[PDB]
Amino acid sequence: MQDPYVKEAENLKKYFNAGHSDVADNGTLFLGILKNWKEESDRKIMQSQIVSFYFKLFKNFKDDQSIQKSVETIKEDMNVKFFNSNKKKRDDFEKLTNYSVTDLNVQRKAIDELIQVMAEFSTEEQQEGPYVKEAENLKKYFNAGHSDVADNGTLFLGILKNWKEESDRKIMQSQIVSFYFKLFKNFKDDQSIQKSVETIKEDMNVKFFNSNKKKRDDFEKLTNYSVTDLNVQRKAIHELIQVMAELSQMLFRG
Amino acid sequence: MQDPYVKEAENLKKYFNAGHSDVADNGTLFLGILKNWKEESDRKIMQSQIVSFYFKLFKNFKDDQSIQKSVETIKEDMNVKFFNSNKKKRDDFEKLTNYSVTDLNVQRKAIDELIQVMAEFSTEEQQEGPYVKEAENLKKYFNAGHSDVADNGTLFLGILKNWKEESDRKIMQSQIVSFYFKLFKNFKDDQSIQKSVETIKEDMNVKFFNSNKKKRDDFEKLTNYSVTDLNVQRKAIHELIQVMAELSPMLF
Repeated sequence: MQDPYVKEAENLKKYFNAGHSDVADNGTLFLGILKNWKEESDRKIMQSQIVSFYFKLFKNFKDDQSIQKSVETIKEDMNVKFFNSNKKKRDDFEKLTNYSVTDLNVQRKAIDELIQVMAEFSTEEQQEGPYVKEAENLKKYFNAGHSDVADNGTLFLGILKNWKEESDRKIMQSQIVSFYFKLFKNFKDDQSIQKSVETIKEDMNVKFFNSNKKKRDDFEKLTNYSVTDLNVQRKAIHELIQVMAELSQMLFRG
Repeated sequence: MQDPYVKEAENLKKYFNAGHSDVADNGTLFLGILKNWKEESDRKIMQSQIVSFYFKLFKNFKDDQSIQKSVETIKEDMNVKFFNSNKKKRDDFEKLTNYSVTDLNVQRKAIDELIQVMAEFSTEEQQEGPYVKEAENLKKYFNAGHSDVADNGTLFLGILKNWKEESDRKIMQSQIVSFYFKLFKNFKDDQSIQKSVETIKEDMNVKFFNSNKKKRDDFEKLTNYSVTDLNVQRKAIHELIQVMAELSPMLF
């Protein structure tokens, strides 16, 4: 498509001076990584990250009067193109991108479902073996068996059952994986559990990316871009239009 | 002092269009809250937060070529004015603002030192009673009594000792309390420990702010501003100069 979003996206570009030089340097943020992937299931893994990225960015502009309107327009158009007008999807997505990685309850509930989430990645058949031993250690280290964690509603498993198409599952999985990696990163120092973490991490890296390293790299590269870096924001605003496409006297207003 | 940075701060103000209207609305971010406080000890509590805020904000500009230089200039000058050229201080401050609230290890080590941190709080007269029972529950719930938590030195205790002046201790305490409130926020839902948290949370609110509600509100109002909001950033860049002026001074 190409009609409403393009005008607003153009306004954004000038508001942040996204067309300058400083931003036209240091390679691209998203476009490049988007090219290395043609399979649809793949692009969704990357796109899911890029969309959640922009939504985070847009949320910082929601109050700016001069640009707000353009943002709501781009935001909704994106919402339609990406989720294909499926509200139930956009909802589960947002529900995933909004869980707090810090809430002690959420952390424990995540660790609980870890093993079943680990199983659901297998687009077909992908054994038990290793990880399960470590995932079991986690489940007890955090008491993820108690009624505090095993009470009402699930974090991931439920949202995961609502989606059978692969392309779809990838969108949700992309978020669930980036979530776990962010969680594991907080345990990296804890002696009692670190080993198990690396093991779970690595095994998850294999199952989800199908041992493809270039993919796991491009994935991590996306999840590590800082949403706060002024430079990153501008270069993001820059590429917005092209990203919307393949998804089918200084700065700030004079 | 008032000469170098002022030039840079002016650059900032224009780079972000901070003298516009949209930013000159919704009151003020810092200036207002800064006026409500004249005692030095108090202003430090507020300033500690305002400075940590600006440092967080400057960090997002470090790469921007057009404005970076100005930032380093303002950053340094601010470092001088606020800590009064005392490096050991600025270091301990930054060491405090940089601890990760998420690191499972840091959380546990913090929970351990909680009680002692609670003590050294009052300017002098301190007792027990209330919180201590809950803080104890905390220490066990997180196994903060284990031998491995009291490792690699201390998070707060150590830094709290290097400082005896009140004005100073506040700068460090402001951050330590904002840290614990952030940490406690991650426990609000945990049924088994929630209650104890509210108790410790409140009692801490009392001892640090001395039951002064307007103070606690202005503190929380500072800690909660989002560093990411484009509007807030721009408003903060505007008030930069004035703000610089008033600176002189079982689970596991």
